[PDB]
Amino acid sequence: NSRTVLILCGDYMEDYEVMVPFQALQAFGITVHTVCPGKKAGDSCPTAVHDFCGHQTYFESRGHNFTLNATFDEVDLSKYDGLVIPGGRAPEYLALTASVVELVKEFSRSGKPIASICHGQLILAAADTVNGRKCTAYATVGPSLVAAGAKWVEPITPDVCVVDGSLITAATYEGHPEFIQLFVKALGGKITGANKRILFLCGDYMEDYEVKVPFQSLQALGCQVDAVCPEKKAGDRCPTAIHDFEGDQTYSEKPGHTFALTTNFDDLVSSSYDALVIPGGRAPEYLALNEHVLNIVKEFMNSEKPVASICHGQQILAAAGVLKGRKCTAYPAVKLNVVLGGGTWLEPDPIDRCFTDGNLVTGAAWPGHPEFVSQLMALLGIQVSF
Amino acid sequence: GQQMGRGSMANSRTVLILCGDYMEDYEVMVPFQALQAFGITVHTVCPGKKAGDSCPTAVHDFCGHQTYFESRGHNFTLNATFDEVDLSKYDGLVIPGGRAPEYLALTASVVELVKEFSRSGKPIASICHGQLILAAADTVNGRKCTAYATVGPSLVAAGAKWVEPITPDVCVVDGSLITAATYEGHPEFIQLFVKALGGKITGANKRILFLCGDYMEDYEVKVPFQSLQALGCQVDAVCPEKKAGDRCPTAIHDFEGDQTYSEKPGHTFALTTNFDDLVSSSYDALVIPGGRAPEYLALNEHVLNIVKEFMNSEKPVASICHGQQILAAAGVLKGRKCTAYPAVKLNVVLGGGTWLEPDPIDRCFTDGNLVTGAAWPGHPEFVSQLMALLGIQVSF
Amino acid sequence: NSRTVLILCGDYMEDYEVMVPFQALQAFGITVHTVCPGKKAGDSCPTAVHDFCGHQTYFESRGHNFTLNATFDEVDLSKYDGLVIPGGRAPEYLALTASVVELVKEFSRSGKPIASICHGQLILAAADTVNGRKCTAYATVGPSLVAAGAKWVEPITPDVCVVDGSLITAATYEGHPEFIQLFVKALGGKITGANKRILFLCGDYMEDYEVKVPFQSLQALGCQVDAVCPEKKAGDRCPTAIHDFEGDQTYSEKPGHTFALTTNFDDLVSSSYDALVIPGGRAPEYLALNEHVLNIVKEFMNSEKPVASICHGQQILAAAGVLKGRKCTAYPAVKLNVVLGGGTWLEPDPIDRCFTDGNLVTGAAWPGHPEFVSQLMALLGIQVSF
Repeated sequence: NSRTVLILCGDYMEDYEVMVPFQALQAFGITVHTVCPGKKAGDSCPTAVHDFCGHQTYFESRGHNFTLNATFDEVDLSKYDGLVIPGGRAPEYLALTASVVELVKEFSRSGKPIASICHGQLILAAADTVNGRKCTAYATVGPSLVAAGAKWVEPITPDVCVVDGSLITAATYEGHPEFIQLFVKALGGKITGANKRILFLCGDYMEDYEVKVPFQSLQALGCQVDAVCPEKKAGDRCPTAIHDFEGDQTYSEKPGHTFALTTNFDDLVSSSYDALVIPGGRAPEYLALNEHVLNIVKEFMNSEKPVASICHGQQILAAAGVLKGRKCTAYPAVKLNVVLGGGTWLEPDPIDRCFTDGNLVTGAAWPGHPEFVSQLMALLGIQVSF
Repeated sequence: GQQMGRGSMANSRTVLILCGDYMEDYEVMVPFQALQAFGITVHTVCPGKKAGDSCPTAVHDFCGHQTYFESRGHNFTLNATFDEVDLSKYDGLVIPGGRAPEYLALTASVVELVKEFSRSGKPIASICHGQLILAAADTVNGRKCTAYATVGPSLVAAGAKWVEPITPDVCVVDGSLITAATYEGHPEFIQLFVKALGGKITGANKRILFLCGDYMEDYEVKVPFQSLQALGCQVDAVCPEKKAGDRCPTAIHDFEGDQTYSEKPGHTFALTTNFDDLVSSSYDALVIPGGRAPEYLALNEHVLNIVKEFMNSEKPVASICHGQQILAAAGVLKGRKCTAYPAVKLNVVLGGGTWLEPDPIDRCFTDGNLVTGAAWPGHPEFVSQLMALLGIQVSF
Repeated sequence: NSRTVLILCGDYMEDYEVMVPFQALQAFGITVHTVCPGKKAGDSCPTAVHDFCGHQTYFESRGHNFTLNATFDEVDLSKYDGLVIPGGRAPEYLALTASVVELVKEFSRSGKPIASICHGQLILAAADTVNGRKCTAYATVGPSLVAAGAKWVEPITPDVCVVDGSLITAATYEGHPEFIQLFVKALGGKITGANKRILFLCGDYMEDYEVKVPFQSLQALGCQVDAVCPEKKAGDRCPTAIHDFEGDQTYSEKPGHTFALTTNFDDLVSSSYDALVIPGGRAPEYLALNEHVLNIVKEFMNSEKPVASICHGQQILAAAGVLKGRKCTAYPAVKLNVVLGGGTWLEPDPIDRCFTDGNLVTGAAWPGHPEFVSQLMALLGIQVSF
């Protein structure tokens, strides 16, 4: 009934490509270990934000530091049911690290599932494990996979995934939902109950992980997931903020990935949605002022549909007056808004704790994604069974 | 550093600023330096930190999006230690905004401090997000107050008579409680606090012009400009080829361990009058911020002409840091005495001037009509010496 | 017959204005030493990237850290034939360091050549060594030079250079080609065979040094050098990336100087050039997918004309199929591409070593520009003789 999965990490792997699988898979009940050659449990890796700005290739800036939870030197490969390889700029050097090539060789000859995304596939080409195997990758990776005897599948769109028995591949983090889903299925997983429409209340400078990880995690299960922002329409984008904890008395801020909205705020019917999700960051403080944002929250809470809100997301719940006589957590500073909103505080120590009060699920910040999503799934009647 | 018990004199005051990591860089530095220029001793504390430690600050600006964006501002060095504060010694409390208030508001020792200060009745001036701490200290029930618009629901839930800020410069006073929405309200915010402190301003019916440019230093424009507006001066800012409501990007210059200063983007700065409509003889004084604008401004003939016009008629001219490149190039420093950013001693000496060593770095000097400072730490003496030339006084 | 040259460095000196002469002059056979007061050999200076973006003056971001190879305190000036002084924001504080003014004064009295660029000339004003001498500089440096008695030449375009006897000046890094050439001449050097046409295959996020250093070194020799990028015209620009080694397991990335293309990609005829150069960075991975790019590379390789590729540029050669049975080095990660493209790997140890195999020169990364450009010159019949 359970699984354990290894993620092969390195310096400047793409932030989304490690974090989404890492937390979506934990949310689904699987144990996940992260390793990097040369590093031990509790070391960190810098990450890359790869995005487009209309140049002929992607731009890069720094993402959240990513703290490993395991020690590469001590990994016993027989304890793992599958392997995940994030993209970004880590694979190109990990592909030349003898200890990584050996690990990947060994894991591939066991026949266990390997899910590899974007530049990840370079490590597979170096390990010579793709001969006669069908696979996609970031388009610039295709020549090397071709030269390694792969059956290359040109990614006609950025969300393309390929499955070839135990080999799962994707081109970019845009393919995360099908990529993760195909990997869960490869592990023997069966997903039930995912026929749900979910709405995300987004805004500018919401937190980069706190929108993308729950959004993709729920898509991977099979949910129809929509993202709205007042005054914007489908295909408009929201800048995002990366909040990290770099030793000051509060978090740091830098730009994250831009995030594509999918539907029109004015067009929305709340009745057609099964649940609401509220990312944190700096959008909730201003969304908390929009009446139509408050009306939507009031409708869900009234009708006892699941509402999941994380971190600063609870500022909109408090301002809507829907926290009265309710129990919830939030970012520690947002305890002010919870208590002032008539709510009872649940203490987020450690900061990845999440809580359920009837139809309301709350978390405190991005480390809490596994619990946040898991507890949302329980309210939605979604199960992953092995 | 300041003489730390000076505000105890009868004609003076001591004010405490409640600081924290990622407080808004203007909302700490402008009252920190304006209040000193007005003859007030100011202490700065952060919970869990001591005198001499420093706090990161946030630069909060708008850029076309639905809420502000942020980058790092100047590091701010504390001059007092939080857990040795004797509250009974302070006549006033200032609370900056930015990202510090939300966590300070959940710090028990900070809430204890604002409660205790609140029941004393002495003036509290809180700006932008600072007001979150007041909500948490429960000190606003039935009191009139404004704040950044997003601090609204909290103030209301704490029983405030909330005043939605219609424009970003809105300020509210309810007895000794003074509140502003954003730094755009600094001039009135600071004026109202000075007044609540018993301060009386005389002589401030003056017109003052700032010679601005791209990548001028962020504090060296903002601080003198808003300090002078807080006195009730009409202050205008011009840049060649730009007009009213155009903006200049600014540079944050700080010292971070290398043999010279580092540079990062600062806040954008709005010019107030057209470069070409301006009538320079209608101004009482000239101010020249530093940074990297002066080196290119020093090549503009209209800029040099305005400089010669003021020095000619012996009107007050205040220049700081690199500003003195413009003066040197204008030929107007010949036989004159001044300081500058240390590097700019080259320009001063080459311009026939006599060098006044900026030691310590916050020292400013006056030679007749000419006030000069070396860098942004010198703003208290810099605005003080310009006030004394203009006949402006703040009296307690 | 050789020459030893000193470069007077400081913190926040302009990245191009130290690196370009540092590496061109070594390529030309000259020994170059780099010093900064208060620092010893093996210490580093931060650098500034000064670029234009439509504001009324330049903007600044951080460039590559620069490692000094000599110790200021230990300089014996009678052993240097020439002196170079980079611009940026270092000269303004350098000009008030008494040991720096003394050094320049002593050097100037000897009548030996001094090349000073941009803001560099502030130190000359401070040293009072410009009275009656014809010089240019960055426009904002004019009044100081005039006040020091200079015969000022207002730079009308950013590439203006002036030579007055042993004094060579330039206004900006746009003037590097003539600036460097004039300095080589002042040292008694004679350049022969540089009447060649060279084509740089450029792209977005190519590496900042890897385009600029080889490009401007080739121009300083007298070569006509064109730069092209798919879908772009003469006058278009590419953003560049700065890759530096800052203690992580792979390089960091930050924006570099934007680079102007000189000629239209679509009109281009490959046969009208004598040689090809390919910079590294992140452009090669995407350029390797462009058919016309690969056609240009096959034409040069087939006709056996000199081809010089550095770092990641070899991704393009490899995809072109032209590394089959060839010998070459590349950025270490790029070995995957070399081997999979049928090449024989040459270990770039030390990292600044370059290799020639017939018409093909390869280097591993920017530290290798001295040998990269030296070996290209050898194939083109270009020489610098003293």
